Formats: sequence, C-alpha cells, structure tokens
Amino acid sequence: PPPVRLFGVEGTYATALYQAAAKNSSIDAAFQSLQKVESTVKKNPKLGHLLLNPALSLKDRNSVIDAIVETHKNLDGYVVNLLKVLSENNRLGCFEKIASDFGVLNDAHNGLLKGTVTSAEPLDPKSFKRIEKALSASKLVGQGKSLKLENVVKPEIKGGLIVELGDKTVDLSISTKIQKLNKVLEDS
Amino acid sequence: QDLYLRELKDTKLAPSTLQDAEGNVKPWNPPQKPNLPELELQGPEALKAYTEQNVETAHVAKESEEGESEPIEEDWLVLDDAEETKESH
Repeated sequence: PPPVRLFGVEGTYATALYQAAAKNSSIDAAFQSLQKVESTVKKNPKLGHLLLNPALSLKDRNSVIDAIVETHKNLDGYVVNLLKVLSENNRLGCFEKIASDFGVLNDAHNGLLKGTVTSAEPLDPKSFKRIEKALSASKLVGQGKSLKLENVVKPEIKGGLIVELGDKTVDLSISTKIQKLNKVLEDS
Repeated sequence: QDLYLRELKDTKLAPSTLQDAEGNVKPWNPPQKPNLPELELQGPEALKAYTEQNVETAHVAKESEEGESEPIEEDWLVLDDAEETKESH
C-alpha cells in the first residue's frame, strides 16, 4: 500500500525512500533529516547546489557525500545510503525535486490539502479567513486533515477569484465570464 | 451574481439606447438611422432592378397572328408546288 503516487520519473527515488523507510515509521525523522540536508545544501549554496554537477567523478561525488555526513549528524537513517546510491547513480542534481516531493508525500500523510485562491491582486485577510474555513469544513476536506491556502496574483486573469485544490476547482472570476459573454454573443 | 447581473445589464442597456429608444447611438459617430431603414430600405431593390423587376411588369403578351388570313394566292401556289413535289415523289 504505497501513498499518493509520485508517478515514475525520479520521484521513484523518493518513492522507494518513503516506502522502505515507512515500514518502520521514522519518516518524520527521515523527513527532518531531508529538511536538514536540503537546508545545509541551501545554507551552503555555493557548491552545495553548484556541486550537483555530473562532470565530477564517482569518487569526488562520494566525497561530497562524505562532506555532507561530515557536517555533524546532518544525515540520519536510510537517507545517507539514499545519497550513497544517489551519488553513485549520479542523480544528485535532481535532488531538490526529491526533497519537495517527499514534502508533498509527507504533508499528504498529514493531510494538508494545499489549495489556492487565485486572483489578479492580493486581498484582505477577512476574505482569506472566511474562504479558509469554508473549504476546510467543506466536504472537500474530510476533516482529520488540514487545509493550507495561498492567494496568488495573476495578471493573465482579469480579476475575480478561483479556488483550487484536489485537482478540483471553481472559477467564478471575470475573465472566464467575459469569455462566456463573448461566446454566447458570437452566434447569429 | 453582481458579475453576471451588472455585465448583463450593461449588455442590455448600452444597445438599449440603439434599439429601444431611438437616441441614435452615443458611441458611434456615424448615425444608424440613414443606413438600413432609409438608404438601404431600397437595398434589395438597389440589389435588384427597380421599376421593372420589383414593380414586376404585368405585361400584355405581344399578339402573334395566323398567316394573314390569305388562303388563295398562297394555297394555289402550294397546290402547284405540290404537283411539283409529287413529280419529284
């Protein structure tokens, strides 16, 4: 019984890392180790990201893994061997993707159903809050699970708002309605 | 839905000064009245012919006659030429 699929390409490292780690939980600890190692990649951005290049070596890649485990107890559990394999497999560059994806799987386990409330201009907090609770208590979320929510600014839309989550959306905005306004009048 | 309602009310109203109340058309600088109901009211008869095609010309048939009611100087020549054709028959 796997979680929500990462669907093949290069999430399969993260997929195997989860489903082999999770057989004995520790995925919060493995998760925090992943957060910490992506942090120390980010905390040393010069040649933490600039040294995920493929043209180095096998040996020097393994030594960069040694520098990662050299930084205190940055790695913990399977995630070093993960890197041992990753280093050997030289898929280190697509490591950022793995991180974010494990985060998605993890907060799916928590049930944070990330949403969005697209607009062409940011809005007041009262609207945020009222919408937030709306979806939260809506059949969408079955409760027992959270509900983030992000307003974004979109100029490509002419205003209004659109709610999004669980590949399920509602647009009541302006742009689409103008469109429907032009379509209906486009007949004889 | 104030989106829907205000869009549809402007949608009805800004041409309602063009169709319901004859106040020409505020945004259009050329007028709308001397085009279709005045100039091209004769439109299809500017697209067809006036005063013969559209008035349709209820015309009396030009009366052709019989062979001028003269059956002497031609029937006897027909009978003589028929003697000739029977001499050819």
